[PDB]
Amino acid sequence: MKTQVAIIGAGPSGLLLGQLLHKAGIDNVILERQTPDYVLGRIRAGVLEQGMVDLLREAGVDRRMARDGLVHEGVEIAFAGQRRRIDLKRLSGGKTVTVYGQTEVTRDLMEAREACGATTVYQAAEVRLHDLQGERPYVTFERDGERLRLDCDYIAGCDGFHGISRQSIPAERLKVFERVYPFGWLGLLADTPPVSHELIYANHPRGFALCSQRSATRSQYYVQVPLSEKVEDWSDERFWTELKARLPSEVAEKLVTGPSLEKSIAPLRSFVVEPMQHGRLFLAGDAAHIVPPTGAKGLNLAASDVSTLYRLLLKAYREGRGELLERYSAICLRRIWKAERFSWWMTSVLHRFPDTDAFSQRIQQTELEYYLGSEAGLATIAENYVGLPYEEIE
Amino acid sequence: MKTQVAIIGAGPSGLLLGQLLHKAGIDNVILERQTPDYVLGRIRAGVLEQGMVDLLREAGVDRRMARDGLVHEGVEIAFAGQRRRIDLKRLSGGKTVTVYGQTEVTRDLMEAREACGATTVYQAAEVRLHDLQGERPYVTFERDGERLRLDCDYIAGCDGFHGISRQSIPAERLKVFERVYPFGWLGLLADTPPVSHELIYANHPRGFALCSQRSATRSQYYVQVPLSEKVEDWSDERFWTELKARLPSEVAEKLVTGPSLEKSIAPLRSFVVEPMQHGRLFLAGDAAHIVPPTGAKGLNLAASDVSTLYRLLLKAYREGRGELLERYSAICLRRIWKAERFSWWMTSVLHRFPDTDAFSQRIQQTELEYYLGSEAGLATIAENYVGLPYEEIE
Ligand SMILES: Cc1cc2nc3c(=O)[nH]c(=O)nc-3n(C[C@H](O)[C@H](O)[C@H](O)COP(=O)(O)OP(=O)(O)OC[C@H]3O[C@@H](n4cnc5c(N)ncnc54)[C@H](O)[C@@H]3O)c2cc1C
Ligand SMILES: Cc1cc2nc3c(=O)[nH]c(=O)nc-3n(C[C@H](O)[C@H](O)[C@H](O)COP(=O)(O)OP(=O)(O)OC[C@H]3O[C@@H](n4cnc5c(N)ncnc54)[C@H](O)[C@@H]3O)c2cc1C
Ligand SMILES: NC(=O)C1=CN([C@@H]2O[C@H](COP(=O)(O)OP(=O)(O)OC[C@H]3O[C@@H](n4cnc5c(N)ncnc54)[C@H](OP(=O)(O)O)[C@@H]3O)[C@@H](O)[C@H]2O)C=CC1
Ligand SMILES: NC(=O)C1=CN([C@@H]2O[C@H](COP(=O)(O)OP(=O)(O)OC[C@H]3O[C@@H](n4cnc5c(N)ncnc54)[C@H](OP(=O)(O)O)[C@@H]3O)[C@@H](O)[C@H]2O)C=CC1
Repeated sequence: MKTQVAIIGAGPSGLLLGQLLHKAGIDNVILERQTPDYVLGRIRAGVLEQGMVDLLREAGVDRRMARDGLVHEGVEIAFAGQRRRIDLKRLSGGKTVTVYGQTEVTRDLMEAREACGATTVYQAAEVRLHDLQGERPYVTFERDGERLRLDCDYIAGCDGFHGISRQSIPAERLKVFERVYPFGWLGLLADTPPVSHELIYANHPRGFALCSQRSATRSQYYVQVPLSEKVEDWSDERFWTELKARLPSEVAEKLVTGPSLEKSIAPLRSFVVEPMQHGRLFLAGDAAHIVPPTGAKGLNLAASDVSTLYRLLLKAYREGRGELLERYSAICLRRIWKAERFSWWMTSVLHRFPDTDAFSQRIQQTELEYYLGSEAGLATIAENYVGLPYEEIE
Repeated sequence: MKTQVAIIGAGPSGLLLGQLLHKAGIDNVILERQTPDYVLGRIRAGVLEQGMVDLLREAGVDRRMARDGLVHEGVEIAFAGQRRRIDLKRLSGGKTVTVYGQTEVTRDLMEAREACGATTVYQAAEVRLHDLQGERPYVTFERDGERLRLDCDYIAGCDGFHGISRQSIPAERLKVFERVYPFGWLGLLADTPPVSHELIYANHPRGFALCSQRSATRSQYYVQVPLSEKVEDWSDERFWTELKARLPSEVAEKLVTGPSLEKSIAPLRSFVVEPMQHGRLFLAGDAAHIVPPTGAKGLNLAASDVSTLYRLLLKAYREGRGELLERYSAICLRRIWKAERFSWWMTSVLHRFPDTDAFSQRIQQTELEYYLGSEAGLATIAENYVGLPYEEIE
């Protein structure tokens, strides 16, 4: 097989890059290890930044999101029994966030690709990358029982945190930055209506809790739990009971509990690799970084990497400016680190850390008190929650 | 589940460590991602060092190897039309090498374990490691559809180069050393008798070639090829024809060619991570290092790591000397680097490298000429080929 851009990964990153490239006229092939059903079988809500939403429009895959998505003009933080609203819309000009699951976004993208006939190979096992230093890079993989090879100009590794593209760059050439938090997020999806029309992040002595929603018809809730907790020791009622205890009574009082459609425990962590490229290979999304969910930034960073990479790819092909791709890492990395910072900040002011002393407890309470009570402070959060502006290339 | 030593990997490393531990009386559990058939389905010959052979005896799994293995007292190197024999037996005291496939060794080990009833979980998917810093480490994995947890004292990562145990140590705490050679080994297994009763390593202007044997009834041959070569462009006769061209006519003349039972291209590479442990996790075999096959050292290093780790584990449990495990890495690493050196040396004097000048060509020819023509020289190779002695712990 021969193509211009090889794309490892049919997740939101791969699909989005692939579609954008498709419409620009740049030939591309996506290699996915799993099956269409498997990929689409992973459930996950999503809070999308305006940038992410604009990028999907441009990709021509915004039809359904426009009909089913929920545009939130604000977000809430609760602590010390009170609820404080951060007017995202006003405090940032007019940017907003749109609630539309990742599963749905992925689904929407697979339909757009399946339709236009762009190339996608599923069940592409044992993917391996070659000649990243030369100018004739290629990929090998086994499908339906035979050995295949795919030649290209550049490979975009969008295979996520456990992918192989990052694992294909000489370790020495990369610097890894990471933090593993001492807790995870126990989540419960339900078809019960949301306790609020905007998300609610709650700080509480017993621990962090989150009131969100995957769609208009399903609620998404989270409570922080030690890393050694087993999801099977958390029956629905035990969850619902802990959730209420971490919320202001006014909220826990009007909350509609129900049987959990899905439950699980997701560990929190920060991960950043520098640089995010090697020769003809460029990393995007989870393949290059991980951010704790507290900032609602995983899918969104993935989108900005894609945007930057797409846009630089145009320049390169559509203008023979193949050098501008050297600036890929430095550009994304600047937005990635700012995203890591805001998510690290959100995590620190919202969660209960172990062995924390009286002073730390007071500083945390004061962080929330000052930021939520100041216009400058409320603005730092707003502009970050909606997502910082994408940096122009040239 | 609860056990003393958790073992990730049911390959030669895992199985060997597991059996040895079993006989010592230390409780152990092996978690394997694949199925028994799959593991056993990977075919691979093997040249075992005396140390490896002694370790299998001690493990009580030497019955079949003793009946089917071939003990070679010497090995040959060909170059410039001549054949030079390195009397391994004499030049090293009495140590020898035994030819018995890895597949067979693995098979022999699975039967010994299956029989004694020791614990082994196959199809243990999504393995993940936890609490490596504390003293109550544990492992999580999904089987038959449910989520399981395994507690232990120490985890031994024997999951190979693509395993997850190495990928579970904070990247920053590890230093990686590696070299990727500009060529691979195209191999052809046949049921035709071997052209020689001892292996034949051949240096030749056209490139390296190897005459070996998996068993008494099957031949194993290899020719070096550029990394971009596709196995499908190498029909049996094209292989046989190239093989003969790299051998002294006296050998190629009495060679019995036949249809290839198995063919493939294996890339060569050197890989070493320092240290080879993190808290309660210890790496063994391919999970910590890779050596080019030219030295016949992959399986053998794996065995010496296992020996060292087993022996230190005894001390720890059987004597409360749990500190001696801190010396695991430094001990193995000293033998690993010497093995990397000998394999790197063998590779350099036997293969054709690209863009090599007249001087390099002459030095290589002279390396072979001097070492094979000197008793001191023949000894450096002999003592290394059979395998250097295992370093005592205390
Ligand atoms: C509780 C929680 C909530 C989250 N909520 C949000 C949210 O509200 N908003 C937000 O912005 N982010 C959110 N995220 C993050 C988001 O889920 C990820 O950042 C996103 O999935 C990354 O997409 P990706 O395409 O980069 O990788 P993935 O979605 O992981 O996709 C990678 C794809 O490539 C495949 N692949 C892997 N290995 C290979 C291989 N060897 N060969 C070929 N293909 C391979 C994979 O199987 C997969 O299909 C959340 C995370 C958590 C833990
Ligand atoms: C051409 C060639 C010839 C060779 N010939 C020889 C020779 O003659 N002599 C010699 O000494 N060496 C030889 N070797 C090397 C030898 O094959 C390896 O070094 C050996 O297989 C390593 O064994 P291991 O148990 O460490 O790993 P492996 O055999 O790779 O086993 C690891 C096991 O763990 C499993 N695992 C992986 N991931 C997970 C996970 N996530 N969870 C659970 N389990 C997991 C794997 O599926 C596998 O079963 C050769 C190599 C090459 C390329
Ligand atoms: N995902 C991850 O965690 C990591 C990915 N990588 C990257 O992946 C590649 C790893 O290199 P590598 O695994 O060697 O390449 P491959 O995975 O492609 O090698 C597989 C080929 O090696 C053969 N082989 C391996 N062992 C033996 C043996 N004992 N006897 C005979 N044949 C054997 C295979 O046989 P068969 O098919 O029979 O098994 C097969 O022909 C590199 O690209 C590296 O940069 C590196 C580290 C980690
Ligand atoms: N092999 C390798 O290459 C590597 C291994 N590692 C190591 O592996 C672990 C990696 O950490 P991590 O992957 O997070 O742990 P896990 O692989 O165990 O995390 C899986 C859990 O995270 C959930 N999850 C992930 N994304 C989402 C999402 N968007 N929405 C809802 N739930 C989600 C999973 O859901 P579901 O089941 O639905 O997917 C599931 O509950 C660490 O031990 C690390 O040190 C690190 C790097 C590489």
